[PDB]
Amino acid sequence: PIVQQGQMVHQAISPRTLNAWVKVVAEKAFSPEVIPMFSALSEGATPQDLNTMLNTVGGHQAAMQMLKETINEEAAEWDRLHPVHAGPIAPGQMREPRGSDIAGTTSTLQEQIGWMTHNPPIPVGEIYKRWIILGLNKIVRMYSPTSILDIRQGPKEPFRDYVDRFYKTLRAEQASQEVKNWMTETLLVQNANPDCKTILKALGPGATLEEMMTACQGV
Amino acid sequence: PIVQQGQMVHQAISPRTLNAWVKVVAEKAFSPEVIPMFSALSEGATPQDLNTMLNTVGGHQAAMQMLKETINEEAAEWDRLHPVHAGPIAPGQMREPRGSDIAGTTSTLQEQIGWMTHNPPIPVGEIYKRWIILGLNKIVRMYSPTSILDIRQGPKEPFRDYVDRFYKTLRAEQASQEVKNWMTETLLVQNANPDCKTILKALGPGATLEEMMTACQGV
Amino acid sequence: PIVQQGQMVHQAISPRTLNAWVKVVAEKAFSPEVIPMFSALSEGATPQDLNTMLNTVGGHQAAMQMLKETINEEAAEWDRLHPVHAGPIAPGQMREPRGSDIAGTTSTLQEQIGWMTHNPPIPVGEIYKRWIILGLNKIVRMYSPTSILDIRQGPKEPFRDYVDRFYKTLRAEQASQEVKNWMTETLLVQNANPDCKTILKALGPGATLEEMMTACQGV
Amino acid sequence: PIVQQGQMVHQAISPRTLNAWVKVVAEKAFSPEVIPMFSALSEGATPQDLNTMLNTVGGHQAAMQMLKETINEEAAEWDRLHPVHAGPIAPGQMREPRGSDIAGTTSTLQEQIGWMTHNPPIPVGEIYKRWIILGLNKIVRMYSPTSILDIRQGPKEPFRDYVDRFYKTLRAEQASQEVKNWMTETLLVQNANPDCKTILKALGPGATLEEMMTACQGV
Amino acid sequence: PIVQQGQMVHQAISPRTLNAWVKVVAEKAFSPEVIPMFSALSEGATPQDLNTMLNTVGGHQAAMQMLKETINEEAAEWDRLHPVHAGPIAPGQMREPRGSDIAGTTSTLQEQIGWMTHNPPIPVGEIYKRWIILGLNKIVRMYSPTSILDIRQGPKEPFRDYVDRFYKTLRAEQASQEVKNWMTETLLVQNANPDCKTILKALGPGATLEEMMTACQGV
Amino acid sequence: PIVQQGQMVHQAISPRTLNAWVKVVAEKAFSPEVIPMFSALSEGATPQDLNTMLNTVGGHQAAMQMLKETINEEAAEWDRLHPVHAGPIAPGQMREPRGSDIAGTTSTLQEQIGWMTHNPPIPVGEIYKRWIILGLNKIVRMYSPTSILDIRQGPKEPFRDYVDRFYKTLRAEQASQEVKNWMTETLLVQNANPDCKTILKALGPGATLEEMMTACQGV
Ligand SMILES: [Cl-]
Ligand SMILES: [Cl-]
Ligand SMILES: [Cl-]
Ligand SMILES: [Cl-]
Ligand SMILES: [Cl-]
Ligand SMILES: [Cl-]
Ligand SMILES: [Cl-]
Ligand SMILES: [Cl-]
Ligand SMILES: [Cl-]
Ligand SMILES: [Cl-]
Ligand SMILES: [Cl-]
Ligand SMILES: [Cl-]
Ligand SMILES: [Cl-]
Ligand SMILES: [Cl-]
Ligand SMILES: [Cl-]
Ligand SMILES: [Cl-]
Ligand SMILES: [Cl-]
Ligand SMILES: [Cl-]
Ligand SMILES: [Cl-]
Ligand SMILES: [Cl-]
Ligand SMILES: [Cl-]
Ligand SMILES: [Cl-]
Ligand SMILES: [Cl-]
Ligand SMILES: [Cl-]
Ligand SMILES: [Cl-]
Ligand SMILES: [Cl-]
Ligand SMILES: [Cl-]
Ligand SMILES: [Cl-]
Ligand SMILES: [Cl-]
Ligand SMILES: [Cl-]
Ligand SMILES: [Cl-]
Ligand SMILES: [Cl-]
Ligand SMILES: [Cl-]
Ligand SMILES: [Cl-]
Ligand SMILES: [Cl-]
Ligand SMILES: [Cl-]
Repeated sequence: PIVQQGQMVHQAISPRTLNAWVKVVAEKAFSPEVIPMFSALSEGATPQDLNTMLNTVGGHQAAMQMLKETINEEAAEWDRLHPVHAGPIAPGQMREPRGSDIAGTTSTLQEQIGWMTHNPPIPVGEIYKRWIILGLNKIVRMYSPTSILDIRQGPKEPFRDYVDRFYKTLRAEQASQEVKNWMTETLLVQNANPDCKTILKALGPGATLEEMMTACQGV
Repeated sequence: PIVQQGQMVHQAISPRTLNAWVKVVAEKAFSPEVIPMFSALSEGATPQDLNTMLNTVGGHQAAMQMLKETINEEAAEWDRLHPVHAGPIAPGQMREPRGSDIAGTTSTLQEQIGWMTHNPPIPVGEIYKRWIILGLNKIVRMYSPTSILDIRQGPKEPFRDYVDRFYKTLRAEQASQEVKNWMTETLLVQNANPDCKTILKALGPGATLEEMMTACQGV
Repeated sequence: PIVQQGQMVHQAISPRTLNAWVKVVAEKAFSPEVIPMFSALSEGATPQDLNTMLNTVGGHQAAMQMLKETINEEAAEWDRLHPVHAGPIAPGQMREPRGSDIAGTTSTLQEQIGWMTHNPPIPVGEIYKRWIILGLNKIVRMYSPTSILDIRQGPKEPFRDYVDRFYKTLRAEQASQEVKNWMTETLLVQNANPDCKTILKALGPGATLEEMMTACQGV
Repeated sequence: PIVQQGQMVHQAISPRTLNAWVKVVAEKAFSPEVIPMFSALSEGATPQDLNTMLNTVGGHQAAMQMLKETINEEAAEWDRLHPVHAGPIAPGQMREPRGSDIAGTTSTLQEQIGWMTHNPPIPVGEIYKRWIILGLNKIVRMYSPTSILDIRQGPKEPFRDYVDRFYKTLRAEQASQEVKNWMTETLLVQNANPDCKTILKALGPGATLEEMMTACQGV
Repeated sequence: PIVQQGQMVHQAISPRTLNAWVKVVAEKAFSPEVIPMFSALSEGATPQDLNTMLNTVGGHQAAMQMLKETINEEAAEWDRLHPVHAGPIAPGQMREPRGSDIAGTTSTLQEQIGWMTHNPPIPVGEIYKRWIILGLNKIVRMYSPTSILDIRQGPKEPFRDYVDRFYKTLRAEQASQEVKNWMTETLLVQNANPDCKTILKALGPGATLEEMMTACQGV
Repeated sequence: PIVQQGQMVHQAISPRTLNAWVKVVAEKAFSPEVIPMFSALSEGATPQDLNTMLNTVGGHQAAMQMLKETINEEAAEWDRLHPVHAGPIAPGQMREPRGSDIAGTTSTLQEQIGWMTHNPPIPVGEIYKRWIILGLNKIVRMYSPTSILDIRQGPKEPFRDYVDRFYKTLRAEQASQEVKNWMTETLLVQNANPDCKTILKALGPGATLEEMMTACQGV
């Protein structure tokens, strides 16, 4: 990656960053929290470091292939929006990146460093990471085994566990924020057990989650 | 985070900081000592690092949602107290942060660095951490299974263990310091077993905890 | 290795880089993901560091000997393409590297540093790593126990597992990218079980992997 | 903490310093060797780092409360010896610390850094650590289960084990150095078993511990 | 060791370098791969660091004594080839090292640093490491339990395992490279089982190891 | 410790140096290899760091007390050889250290840094470490359970194991180097089993250990 005196300098990906990413992939598969962890382990990463993290994953090659196809889609869109201009690269300049250059497959490390350190900067690492996180979200949604409509509180289930399952599945839903606002507004109280449901209905339409869980505590 | 020559510089969150936070969350849930540990693992953290630490938590999504609602409350209050002034941002200045900018959801990393390194500084990281610690305290209080009024010394319980339970629950109470002074002043001696209670009454109203535990040692 | 102020400086290979490489070799043998991991653990490595990583491998001496022979082939080709010019090395210059100099067996550490830090640079470390990765690919292909033509979906096998095996073996194939495009275009749908095969045929010749796996999900 | 070019600079407490302190507290309770370890893990620590180390301790809240009371005693004494002078803080100066400022509860991190880096320095971190180590010594003495007068050599106990127990308990005694000189001068030879006691009496009043243990070796 | 701005600076040997060397010695005894690992863990090491690594080895004191005798032989030879010149050391110079000075037993750390940082340099660390690696090779050869003449393929043994044993023992042989070329040229095909031996004879005298192992794959 | 631009700077003792020293003390007691490890973990250490390493040792308080007495002996001798001169310390100078100042009990950290960084330097850390290593050698010799005169080869014992035990005990002897030369010259061949003893007698008085162990290999 590249780390900030003021100047930005490049260093290799660390052994325990590699081992941490491999470990979390091997242990957690494609649970939603893997996406921030990835984004955490790839701060300021070049496309070479991102390809390094993706390639060190053994197994799950169906999901990794889907990730390849998503990356290729975003690269093709970048090529459509950024048409290349023919002409020799002048002294004191650098060529404009293509879709495959941001993906790190047709660009050297020195070119990526040059794009990322220029003023103004061309952040190929954050663009590539954006595409990767897009594909990862597609995979997390695709591998989720539950739907938010099926989360229903059991007759003896404590309210805290029901809310845990509900917002876990809701985190795996990854629909828009307004759709999630509606899901929280309707399904959570709607799909509670009769007692807790009655009490939550008695709370009112503008109750917070803290008040809702406090109301059904001893229940 | 940002680390201090004199100049403050930015670096990525470390792999063992991430793994340490994930580990302590997975092992200790929401015991009070998790709050300082968090504050320890996020020294000089940007809002991006704080969101990184919060998002890498799998499970406990009810508590994390309550934390989201608390953060949104504090952000709305910040917006109420700091009304934004319309006008183009002049060369040599930066826009004033909104509530969602301090929360890191509507501000880039460069903007957070700029606010945090300016003279005078706008410490968005410590404000956001303040809100987060507020919500975490709400969660710790909400998930505490015991009340300080129910802590009573057993007939054969050593005094040290009773004081341990008492001040553990008292730490989970998180009422004001004067209320805790009164709780220590009344309940501790009041709820001891008859023998130790008699001896502590014989000590006097101004005895220290060291003297109280010394008095009921062999007892 | 050599790490980037701007100037490139040299430091020793780290203990946990060594232990990480030894560990991944001992645990994963010659699975394809070992090649990027290697390339990850040897960023900016000198030929001395690469020889260090190769020599610390105990066992697998057949594969390591094959790697030696591949390295010698690439070195002989480098000598054929780069004939050495006789003459004394002038003050302010350095000799041009031979095949064995890039392989680190006839060149000192100071010579490798000098080649790698000169302007223009002679990247002996990346050339040697290129040869090493070539031989490693030969070994990975040679030790693969399965062929892509034998990957067939079971009558009760979920489609995701079948695609996992398919693209794992395909990753071990390491034929050209167009040949792999044809393999994906023909064998994947061709070798599915009758039900999923019928549905995929109904999808159309231009369906993505995401659409194909979505179609055979409940199936 | 603050680490030494010449200038003293501040950095956050490290994850493995935190985990090391938490681990040693969880494993060793309040054995005497915990006090140097603490002092080792808090070299150059600010009051914020010391409060961080104390607050991350879960359980043992009786001892931690006693530590709070000791710290408050030392702070009150500091306030008695250092009366505050009223007046506005002049440009180029900083206010003088109170007892609670050294304890880190009423002083910001910037104020602690300013006191610790000024010439002449006001070492609030070493003063606070001094108070903390005082309270920790009180706790170690209070939780010691044995008294030095009860350490007596068994009829078949090797002399080395007896001396081990003796100086362990003596380390837990923490009386003045002259009192410990007398304890070593009298009890050690006095409380040995009859044979070893006779031989040590035959050694003479000025024998070293090496000579004493050599004399009762084969015995 | 000493690590490279440009200037070479000295630092202490790291705890995990020590623990790594102790661990690999305790686990792998004197397998050939211990020699590169050693050379890896002692890059740029002073004679003091090398003596540190050798002295921390508990047990195997026969091999360590043999290593002492080899080091003394090489030191005596260095003294024979480099006779010392009598005379006072002039201001701006340093004495020439003896055999025991390179071995670190009669030279201080400052003298070793001075020799290693001078221009032109006297690399006492690499000379001492050269002697140490010589003795280590003698020990590895002496503790090898097998001879290359006894490696014979079993009637049901896969060819890959036979080549593994063959080149393992060959690595333990450590004869000259031409002798090893002859051993590979004769014994490998000569000592294979009848079927594989017939096929390898049918391959021809100029076949690579890759072709030889490919020929006897299904066999 | 203090680490070398050129200038020597001070930093705190590291958590894994502490944990490494505590671990090796807990696992290996007082085997000879603990002394170099100690000397390895305390390179450039101040007297405060050395006292830190000694004080963190729990248990073995008999040996630690003997170490205290040895340190006090060496300090008293230093005071006898270096009489203190009365007079005020002039501006631009520092007081000369006493025995207890080198031991770190009557000198602050700043005084130790000042002595260690002055030109010419007063290396109080290496003097204190010298005394500590002296006492540690006394303890290692005192706790050795075997004498070199009792090491005798068994009738079926391989020669390598016998030499291992012999030089282990010899390392624990710690007599002068000429006495050890005589012990190797006489006892090793003298105390071998009859067969190996006959063969070694047939070797001659000037045989190396390599030749001696080679002679009794198959025997
Ligand atoms: Cl995996
Ligand atoms: Cl370009
Ligand atoms: Cl662009
Ligand atoms: Cl963009
Ligand atoms: Cl509940
Ligand atoms: Cl569920
Ligand atoms: Cl969790
Ligand atoms: Cl702005
Ligand atoms: Cl503001
Ligand atoms: Cl503010
Ligand atoms: Cl008690
Ligand atoms: Cl309780
Ligand atoms: Cl292996
Ligand atoms: Cl040259
Ligand atoms: Cl060239
Ligand atoms: Cl090239
Ligand atoms: Cl499926
Ligand atoms: Cl398969
Ligand atoms: Cl604890
Ligand atoms: Cl002030
Ligand atoms: Cl003051
Ligand atoms: Cl003071
Ligand atoms: Cl004894
Ligand atoms: Cl006891
Ligand atoms: Cl060992
Ligand atoms: Cl000299
Ligand atoms: Cl020389
Ligand atoms: Cl030389
Ligand atoms: Cl085979
Ligand atoms: Cl074998
Ligand atoms: Cl111990
Ligand atoms: Cl002074
Ligand atoms: Cl002196
Ligand atoms: Cl001296
Ligand atoms: Cl033997
Ligand atoms: Cl023995």
